[PDB]
Amino acid sequence: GKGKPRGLNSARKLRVHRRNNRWAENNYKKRLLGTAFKSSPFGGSSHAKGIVLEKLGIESKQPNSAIRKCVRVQLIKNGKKVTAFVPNDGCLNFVD
Amino acid sequence: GWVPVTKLGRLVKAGKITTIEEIFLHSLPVKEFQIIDTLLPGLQDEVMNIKPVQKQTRAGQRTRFKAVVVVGDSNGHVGLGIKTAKEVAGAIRAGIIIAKLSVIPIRRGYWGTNLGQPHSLATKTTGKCGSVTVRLIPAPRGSGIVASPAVKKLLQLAGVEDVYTQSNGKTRTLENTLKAAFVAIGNTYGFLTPNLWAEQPLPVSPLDIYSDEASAQ
Amino acid sequence: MRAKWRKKRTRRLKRKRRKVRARSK
Amino acid sequence: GRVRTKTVKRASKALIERYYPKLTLDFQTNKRLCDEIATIQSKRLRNKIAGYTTHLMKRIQKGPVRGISFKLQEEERERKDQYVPEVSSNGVLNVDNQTSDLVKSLGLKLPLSVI
Amino acid sequence: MENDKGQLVELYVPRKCSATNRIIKADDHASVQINVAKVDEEGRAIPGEYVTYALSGYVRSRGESDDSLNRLAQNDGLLKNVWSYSR
Amino acid sequence: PKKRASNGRNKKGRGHVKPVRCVNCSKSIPKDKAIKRMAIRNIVEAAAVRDLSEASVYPEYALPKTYNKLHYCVSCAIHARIVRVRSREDRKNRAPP
Amino acid sequence: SLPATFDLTPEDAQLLLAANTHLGARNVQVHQEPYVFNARPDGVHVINVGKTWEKLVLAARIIAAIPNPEDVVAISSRTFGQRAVLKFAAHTGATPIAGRFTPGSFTNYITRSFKEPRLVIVTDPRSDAQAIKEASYVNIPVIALTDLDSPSEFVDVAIPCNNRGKHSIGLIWYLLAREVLRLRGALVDRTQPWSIMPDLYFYRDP
Amino acid sequence: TRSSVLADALNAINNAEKTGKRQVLIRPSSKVIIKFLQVMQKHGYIGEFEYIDDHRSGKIVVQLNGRLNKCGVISPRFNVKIGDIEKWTANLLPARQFGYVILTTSAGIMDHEEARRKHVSGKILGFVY
RNA sequence: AGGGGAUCGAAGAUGAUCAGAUACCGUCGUAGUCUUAACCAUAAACUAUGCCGACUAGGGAUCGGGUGGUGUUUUUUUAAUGACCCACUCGGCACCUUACGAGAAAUCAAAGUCUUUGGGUUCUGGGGGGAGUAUGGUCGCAAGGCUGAAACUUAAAGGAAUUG
Ligand SMILES: [Zn+2]
Repeated sequence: GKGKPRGLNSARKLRVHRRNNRWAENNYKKRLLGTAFKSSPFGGSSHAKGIVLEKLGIESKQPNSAIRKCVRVQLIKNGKKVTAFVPNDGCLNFVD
Repeated sequence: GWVPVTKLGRLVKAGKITTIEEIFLHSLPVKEFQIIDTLLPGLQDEVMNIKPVQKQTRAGQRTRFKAVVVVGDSNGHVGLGIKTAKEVAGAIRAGIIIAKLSVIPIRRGYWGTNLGQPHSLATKTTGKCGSVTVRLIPAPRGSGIVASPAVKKLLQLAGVEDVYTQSNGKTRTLENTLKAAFVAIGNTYGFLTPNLWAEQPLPVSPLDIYSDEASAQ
Repeated sequence: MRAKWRKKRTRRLKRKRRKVRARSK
Repeated sequence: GRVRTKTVKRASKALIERYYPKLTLDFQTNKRLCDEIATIQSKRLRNKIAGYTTHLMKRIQKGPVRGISFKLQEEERERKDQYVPEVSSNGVLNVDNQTSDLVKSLGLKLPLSVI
Repeated sequence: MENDKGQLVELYVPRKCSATNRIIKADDHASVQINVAKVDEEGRAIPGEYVTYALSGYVRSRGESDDSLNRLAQNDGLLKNVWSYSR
Repeated sequence: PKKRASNGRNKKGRGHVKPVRCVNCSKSIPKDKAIKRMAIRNIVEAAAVRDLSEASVYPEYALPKTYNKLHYCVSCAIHARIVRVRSREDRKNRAPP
Repeated sequence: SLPATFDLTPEDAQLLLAANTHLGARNVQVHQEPYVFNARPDGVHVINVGKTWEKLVLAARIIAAIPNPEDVVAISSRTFGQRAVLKFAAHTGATPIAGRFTPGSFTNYITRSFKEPRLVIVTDPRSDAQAIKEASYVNIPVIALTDLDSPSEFVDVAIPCNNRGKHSIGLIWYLLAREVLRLRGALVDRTQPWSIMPDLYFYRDP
Repeated sequence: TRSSVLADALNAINNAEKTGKRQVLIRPSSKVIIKFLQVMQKHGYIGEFEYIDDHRSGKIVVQLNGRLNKCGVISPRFNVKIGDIEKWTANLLPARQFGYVILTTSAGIMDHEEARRKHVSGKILGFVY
C-alpha cells in the first residue's frame, strides 16, 4: 500500500514524483523561478541604494493607530520607486 | 495521623508489605495515596504546567486551573497527575496526590554490553496520547537526555540517563506530551524480551498470604 | 458570494472578454 | 401542594423503623409520642412529621412499603422464607429423548422415559 | 537482566500470563490470578495449597478466559474431559 | 460531518431511484427518501357511523374504507409533525412506536 | 487428580435432569460450543450436564481456598436468584448483593456498600454486566452461572445451566453451596448426602 | 494478486500472535517460508511448523509459543552490503542485543549474526523480534 | 436538422403581498420536457472512502446458486413436483453489539494488521485569497471542456467536539 511505488526498479518514478511536487513547495518554486531577479524590487541583493524622492507619512493599520513617517525612494540600479519605512524616533527629521 | 481504609492500606500500615516492587509485581490497585507516602520516602515532585480552562456560563466566565504535575523518587518510579481546581494551590496539591496514586515502574536497560547499573532504556518504545507520539530510543553512556524540556525533566525524574527521543504531532500541548511519554515508560515493561523468556513459579499474592492481617477490625 | 453564482459571474465575464478580444482583430 | 419534604419524610420513615410497636394509628397519640420521643424544634414541623407518620402507618397496616422494614417485618419475612414444601417421583424421570441419549452416553442408571 | 559481574538488576521480574505467556503489566487492572484448591484424599481441600494461574486482561476481555482455564486445568489435571484439543 | 450513517435515507447499492412528489408541497424528493405513511380510514367516521347505520338500508351491510399511500418531503414532514427532531443517541432507532 | 469419589453421582444427575438444567438457549455463542452437547430438534440445545458438574466442582475448588471465606461476594439481580443467594450467603460467608448493585461498590472506597472481595459469583452475566465491569476495574476473578447465549466477556470460569428456569438457577446455587461446604467446610463423608433441600433455594411466588 | 507469499505468511503470523492465537494456518508455502520459519525456530521465536503437503503448493501450521513480538518483511529485497547491515539493524530493530535481521545470502537464508560471522551479505529479507 | 408537441415550464406577460418585490404565492405561456440522426463531456457524476490480494470478532436477517433431512402443506390416496422449514455452504447489497485496534474527534470490521513504520500499483494535496483567474496550447458548431501561472496581499483560513 502506502500509495507510492515500492518495486526495486521504480527509482525513475520516485525521482519524477519528487521533481513534480517540489513545485508545489513554496520556497523552492521561488528559488528556481528566480523571482529575486526577474521581478523583485531589489535585484535579489541584501541591500540597495536609493535617492529620496518624497516623504510620506502613512497611517498604520487597525487596530493600531499612528503615522509611520517613511520615505518614498527610487532605486539607483533598477528604477523601481519603492517606499522605505524609517527607523527609530526622529530619523525622518534626519532624512531630507 | 493517617489511618488505612482498604485491605492493601491495612497491610502497608502494618508493615507486612514494604515494596512497590511487590505491589506492581502483583498489579495491586493503589487506592490510597498514603501507602506510597510510606513506601517511597524521598519522593520529589515537579509541577510541569498551570493553565486556565474556562467554561462560558449564563452571565460570567467560570475559570478554573488545570495543573499537570509529575512525581518520582529518582530511581525507576514515576507518576503523573492532572487536576482541575478553582485555585492553583489546591490544584497542585490534588495533582500531587493523583500523581502519587499513578506512580508506575520503569525498566532501565543497556545500550550494549552490561556494565555497572543500567543507564538507558531497554528497547525503543513509543506512546501516543491523542496525536502526540513520543518515541524513546536507547543511547550510549555519556549521551545524556536529549528531549524537550518537559519530557527531559520527566525522564530525569524517572532516572533514565541516556535516551534519544523522537517526537511527532502537536507536541505543544504539554498535557498530551507528558501523557504520551508516560504511556511510553509503561510500555517499557510492556515489552517482552529474550531475557524474560524464562519461567517463574507465579508468586502467591500477599493479600492471600496475610489475609488475616487483611480482614476488618 | 455563493460559489455557483460567482462561477456564473466569471462565466459572463469570460464571454465578454472573448467578445472584446475578438472585436480587436 | 402539600408535598412534604425530605426532612419530614426521612424522619418519619426512621421513627417508624425504630418505634413501630409503640407508635399507634391515631394522629393525636402519634403526635404526643413524637413530642416526648423526639428533639424537634417546632410544633409545626412536629405536626407535619406526625401526620406523615400516621399516613405511613395506615399504608403499612394495609401492606408492605418499598422503603422501610421493622424488626417485626424482618421476623415474619425470615419465617416466610424458611418455609419449605416436599421437594421436586411419579415413577421414572420425565420426558427426555436427546438428553436421554446424553445420559446413556454419560453412563448413568437414571430411571427415565421417552418423549 | 544481569550486569557485567553476573549480578541481577531490573528491580523486579514481571509475572507472565498463563494463557498466552505475555507480560502482565503493573497497570493491567484486568489481570486476574485464579488459585484453585489442591484436594487431598476424601475431599477436605487442604488449606494453604494453591495450583496458581495468572490470566491476563487481554484474554479475559476478549472473552477466552474460560477457554484458557479449561485448557490449563485439564493440562494440570484439574479436570477430566471438559476441553477438547481439536474443536 | 456526517449526521447520519445511512446518508439521510437508504440507497446502498442502486445509484439512482425514481423520485415521487410530496403531497403537501409537491416537491420532487427521491423515493428512498420521502417519509411514507399509510392512511387507512373509514369514509364515515364514528362521528357519523351510528348516524349512517340508523338511516341506512341493507341492514348491517359493511363499511368501506379509504386507503392512501402518502409520500412526504422532509420539510413538510417535520412541519406537519409526522416526524420530529430526535436526540443524537435516539436518531439510531428505527422501530416504529 | 480429583479422586473417583467426585464423579457426576447419578443421584445428583437425577436432580439436574429433573430440575431441567440440561436445556440451553437456541443461540450458541461459539465461545460455548464446547459446553453444548447436542442440538435438540425443534430448536433447543442440550447442555452437557457432565461438563456442568465438572465445572461446578472446579468453581467450588476456587470458592474454597479463600482464607477469610466471608470475602467471597455473590451478586444476583434477577428475581429467581435472590433467595438462592440469600441462603447461599447464610451458609458460607459469601456477602450477598441481592437486588441492585449500587455501582462503584468495588471502587469508591468511601461508599457504605464498599466491599473489597477477592472473588465474585454472578447469576446472570448479561444483567449483572455492571458488577462484571467493576470487577474488571479492580482486578477480581469471576465465577458465573452463564447461559449459552451469555456474554463471555470479562468472565472467568463459567457454569452453563439455564438462566431461564427457577429450578435450574436455585438448584445450581444449592449444589455449589454443598460442594464448597464439602470441600473442607464441615460436611465430612462426601458419600453421605445433605439434608438441606433445594426448595430452600427456590423462590416462591410468593 | 498474490505478490509476496512470504510477506503474506509473516503478516498472517503477526496477526495470529497479536490476536493471541497459539497456531496459524499459512497458505501457500514456499522454500523461503520454510527457511524463514527455520531461522525463527532456531532462535526460539516459534515452536513447531507442520507442512501439510497437498499437491498444489502446500500449507503450513505453525504452533507458536508467544514470545514473538513482531515479525515482518522488508520489501523490496534491497541489496545490503556488509557495511550497511549495521544501518539496517539500527533502523528496524529495538535494541542492539536482541532481535534479528534476516538476509538472503548466497550461503542460504540466515540471520544477521550468522551473516556477520560467515562474512557474507546480499538481499535483505525481513526481521524478527 | 426532422418528427411530435398531452402535461409541467426557464424567458416573458399579469394578479396580489411589500417601503420596494425585477422573487416566494396565483392565472397564462415561448424554448424545453418525448423520439430519430449527430454533438457536447461536466454534476454534492458521493460510499465526499482508487483497483488487486492476505489475515484479524462475534450475531441475526435477506437475494442468487448448491448439498442433506424414514421434515410441512399440497395433487387425489399422497410418490413426483412446486412452495415452506431445519443444518450447512459459495458470491452478493447491507445490517446489530463490542473496541481487540485506528483516529483530532465525529466515528470505522474497514478509515484495522502505521514509530513494534515496507504486499503490488495508479492519480492527487503542500496556509488562505488572487484563482480554476490571465495567457498560450488543444478539442467543440457554440455554450464550453482539458491544461494552467504569476504580480500582489494576508495570520490566519479550516475540521471535530464541549460550555454558553
Ligand atoms: Zn413536501
